[PDB]
Amino acid sequence: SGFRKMAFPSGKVEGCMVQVTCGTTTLNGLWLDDVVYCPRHVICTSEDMLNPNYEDLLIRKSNHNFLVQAGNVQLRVIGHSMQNCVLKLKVDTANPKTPKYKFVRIQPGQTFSVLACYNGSPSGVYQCAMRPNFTIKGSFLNGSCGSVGFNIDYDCVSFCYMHHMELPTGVHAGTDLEGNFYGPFVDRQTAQAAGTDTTITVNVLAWLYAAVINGDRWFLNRFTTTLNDFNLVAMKYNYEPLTQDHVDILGPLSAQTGIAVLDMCASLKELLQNGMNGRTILGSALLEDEFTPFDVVRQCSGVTF
Amino acid sequence: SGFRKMAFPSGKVEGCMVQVTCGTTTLNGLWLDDVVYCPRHVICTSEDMLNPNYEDLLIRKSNHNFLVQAGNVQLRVIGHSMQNCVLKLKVDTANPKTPKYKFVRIQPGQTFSVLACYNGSPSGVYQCAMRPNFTIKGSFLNGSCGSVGFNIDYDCVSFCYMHHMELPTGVHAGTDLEGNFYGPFVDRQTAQAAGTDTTITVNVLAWLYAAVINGDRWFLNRFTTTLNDFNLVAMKYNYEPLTQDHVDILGPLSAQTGIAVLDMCASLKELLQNGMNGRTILGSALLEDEFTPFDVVRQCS
Ligand SMILES: *[C@@]1(O)C(=O)Nc2c(Cl)ccc(Cl)c21
Ligand SMILES: *[C@@]1(O)C(=O)Nc2c(Cl)ccc(Cl)c21
Ligand SMILES: *[C@@]1(O)C(=O)Nc2c(Cl)ccc(Cl)c21
Ligand SMILES: [Mg+2]
Repeated sequence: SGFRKMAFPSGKVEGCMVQVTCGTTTLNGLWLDDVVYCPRHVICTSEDMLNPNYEDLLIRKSNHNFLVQAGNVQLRVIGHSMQNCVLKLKVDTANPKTPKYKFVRIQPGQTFSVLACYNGSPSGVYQCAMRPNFTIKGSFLNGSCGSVGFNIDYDCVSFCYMHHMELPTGVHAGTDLEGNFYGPFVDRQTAQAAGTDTTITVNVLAWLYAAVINGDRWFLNRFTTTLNDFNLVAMKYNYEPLTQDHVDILGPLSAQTGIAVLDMCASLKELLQNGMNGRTILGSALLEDEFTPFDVVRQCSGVTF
Repeated sequence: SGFRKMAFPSGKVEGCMVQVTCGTTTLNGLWLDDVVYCPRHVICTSEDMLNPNYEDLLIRKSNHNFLVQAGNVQLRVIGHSMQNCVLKLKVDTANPKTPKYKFVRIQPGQTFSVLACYNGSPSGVYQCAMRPNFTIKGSFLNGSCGSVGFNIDYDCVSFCYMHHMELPTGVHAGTDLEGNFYGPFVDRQTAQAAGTDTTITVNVLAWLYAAVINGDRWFLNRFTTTLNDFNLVAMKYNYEPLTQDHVDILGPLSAQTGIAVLDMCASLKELLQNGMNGRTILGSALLEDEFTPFDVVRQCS
């Protein structure tokens, strides 16, 4: 037993990380097949914030202006093209370590692992959730631009995130691997801010089920509630609405523990109203919302990659 | 910025994980060069859980009684030996993915990453710490024995933990990679209880220094303390004694922030007295004790 914030094994992604340099800007790239993906802002300069058209700035770069290093090996760039906010650098060598992979886009509340890198070199791996305000709570590290987020299915890596920028509140923002931003952000050199965030209710419920599976039962009570009654509580406490689909997804955990979801909602209601009264849940004095229902099941049932 | 416990990238260890079977027992092994390391209790039967005589069990075994599977490849076992509580199986192939590595025995308060594995296949990676009572608070299901803990400072993997068992309180016990248990535990299923656990004081202080570097000062106060008065108070909250070694180790973070180590001790004393009153430090409502002074510089706080 035990319950830890757990990332996917990062090996398959480590073999894909490269260093990309343009001028004085070095950041990370993702090498898959014969293409290196990185934030398109790698080419951006003080001088050219005065341009509405990235494609104008990019077409003036030569292939040789991009220095791409894969460990000790220089990778020769043979083409460059923009894909929304991601730059695609065609190179002359396919990555022999390319895993089975797909590009997927995730929803707020879903979780993934980030392999934090610095100048092409993997540094750390951590698990996180896409916040309702579409930011990621990331590391002390800087220089992590171009690091990616992913899930692993079987042997297939689903890449869902690339880190583009840090926001002044200490959270980060980025895109899917097709260059579409998560959230109301741009990658231009302008000051931006995270919107007010909310708590991921269905994930808190999942984690309360995890606690119960691990023997932490003190917060359970005899009562149940309604979706409507509870959602009035959620709104008061800056929690996301709970939907019927959330209820359905928690089905397996309700069946395994004998605690129906609206029974657990009554527990959560009382925790929000009355606090934890100096107690902890799975060693935390805060209600944890970065474990999905799927995460809890996977960790309490032993799935491997 | 934000604060996250990060684990080390696990790929270098993934390439070493194999499956070891003896009889009807399957657990994980670590394949380095031409040796596979695993817990010696893989040779135990249902009758050997309380008073196993490992030497007697092992003398009755042949190389071919150990099935070692690396991915879909069966490895050929060509010898075996026991070193303390680890079995070492010599195989006919050096692991081509062997990283640069060493075996290190760690002390309480040290952190490391764990690569949880089942049937030789890695499942997940997380960060943890050797508690003062020589247990670790991991996440381990049946079949995770032989999973390892490690650090990777500078390209070299330092293996520091191999998982052997779960104690009745839901915490975990294991050995170094020379097969010596951390703490007083033995690989027997007789009653053994973990010492009462305590908070790792030097790590809490390191994390309070990180909070300051990250911009948060709300918990500082105007006081200082002697080292002995600090320890007299903090023992009352089941905090580990703070030593002069710990004070010396906090020297760099002290110099960086301009907050003297014993001044930060005074601030911790008041936090234990007051609680947090609805406030968080680096996102937590409890004082974090699994981030070492060294961990703050590996993130370059
Ligand atoms: C980048 O900031 C820059 O210097 N110019 C530019 C344009 Cl034209 C479009 C997008 C971006 Cl991120 C940049
Ligand atoms: C990121 O490494 C990058 O390419 N640029 C940048 C800036 Cl300007 C600030 C912070 C980070 Cl993490 C990055
Ligand atoms: C460990 O994998 C092992 O060899 N046996 C065992 C049992 Cl019986 C319970 C839990 C674990 Cl992690 C293990
Ligand atoms: Mg109830």
